[PDB]
Amino acid sequence: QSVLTQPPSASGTPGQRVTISCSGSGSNIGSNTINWYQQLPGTAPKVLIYRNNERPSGVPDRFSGSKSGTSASLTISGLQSEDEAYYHCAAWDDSLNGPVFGGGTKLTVLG
Amino acid sequence: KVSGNYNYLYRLFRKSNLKPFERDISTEIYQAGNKPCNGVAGFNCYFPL
Amino acid sequence: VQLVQSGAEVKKPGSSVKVSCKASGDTFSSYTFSWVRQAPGQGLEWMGRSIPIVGKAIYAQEFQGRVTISADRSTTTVYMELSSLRSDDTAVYYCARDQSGFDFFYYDHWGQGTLVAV
Amino acid sequence: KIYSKHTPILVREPEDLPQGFSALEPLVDLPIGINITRFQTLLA
Ligand SMILES: *[C@@H]1O[C@H](CO)[C@@H](O[C@@H]2O[C@H](CO)[C@@H](O)[C@H](O)[C@H]2NC(C)=O)[C@H](O)[C@H]1NC(C)=O
Repeated sequence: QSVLTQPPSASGTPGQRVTISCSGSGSNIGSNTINWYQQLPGTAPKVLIYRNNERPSGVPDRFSGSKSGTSASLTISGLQSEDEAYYHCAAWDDSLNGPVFGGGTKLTVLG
Repeated sequence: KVSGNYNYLYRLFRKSNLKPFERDISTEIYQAGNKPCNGVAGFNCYFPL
Repeated sequence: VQLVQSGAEVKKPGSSVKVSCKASGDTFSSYTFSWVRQAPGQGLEWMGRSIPIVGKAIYAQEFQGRVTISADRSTTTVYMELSSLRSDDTAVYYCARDQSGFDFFYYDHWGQGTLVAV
Repeated sequence: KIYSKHTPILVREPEDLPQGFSALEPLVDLPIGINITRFQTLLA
């Protein structure tokens, strides 16, 4: 139902790199930066990436974000057991003149 | 800022025109209509700030 | 930012909504708590933002004037009430300090949240 | 702006001020900039 579309659940082996996609139009993705939030199951969401390039110090280097035109990709990388979380892509929207968010992807840690 | 700065404030309602170099800290609601009001903002009195 | 929030509430459809978000360990006059709800499987959903000073607020374009967000500086709380109550409303309501720059802009630290089932 | 002067060993004891003449030198200036219309002294 969200304006920004994300995969429902992406899984990967521990150590592997997992890519989460966020697709939309240039009004909110092209015109405004994409950011990625993560919330662990049962916990309040913590900032992962904001403005696509900087991170809040604690985040390890594996988490990176890229924005190309109307698309965005967050390569989580270095999959660990605690990666399992809901991932949301967020951006300002000029048509709605407010924050809009993605559908959310459930990261899964495989055996 | 990216969100669009909203913190800066300006007063649009005042009981008189201040002389040069005046500052006021109280931001009590300024009454516009004839009926006085007390407490919170409402009819005939809006927030000056 | 301890981030105090009210408990989970299930008053049923056609009833009322109560979401108090208490600031703690910080200055509330410069820190607001904008509201975001999560629809199950639909990710984060924006509902509105508040300004503790003056009293200005902004609501979601999808949402009508029925949503009511206010702030109390003396008790350092953010009060959110939604008049509408339908099956789609069922969500967890999270309020976050809005980053920095006098803290009205973009979400950083969400609180525990309030699961409302309708 | 505060100007001050002090006359010592005044021998006008009973009630009244002397029939003298002196000026008050400038002492202090500060930008307080607030509405003042009333004042009171302070005892100790
Ligand atoms: C500074 O304070 C004084 C005292 O409160 C104000 O004097 C008032 O002046 C108005 C004239 O418009 C009178 O109607 C009021 O009766 C006065 N007050 C009192 C208590 O008698 C003065 O206006 C204040 N300065 C400013 C710029 O507002």
